[PDB]
Amino acid sequence: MQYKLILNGKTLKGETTTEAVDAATAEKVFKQYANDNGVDGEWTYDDATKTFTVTE
Repeated sequence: MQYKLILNGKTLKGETTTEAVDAATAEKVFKQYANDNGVDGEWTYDDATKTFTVTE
């Protein structure tokens, strides 16, 4: 299944995509990406659009 990440970081902006078994998985994968990329903000998830967002 395909998920998408929306980035609204003060230092990092754009979008990212990853395939996961479910949201439970994609959520941890995107946060890692943001975490490995030093992003710290507010997180939200939409299951109807399969889109995650993070904003610092």
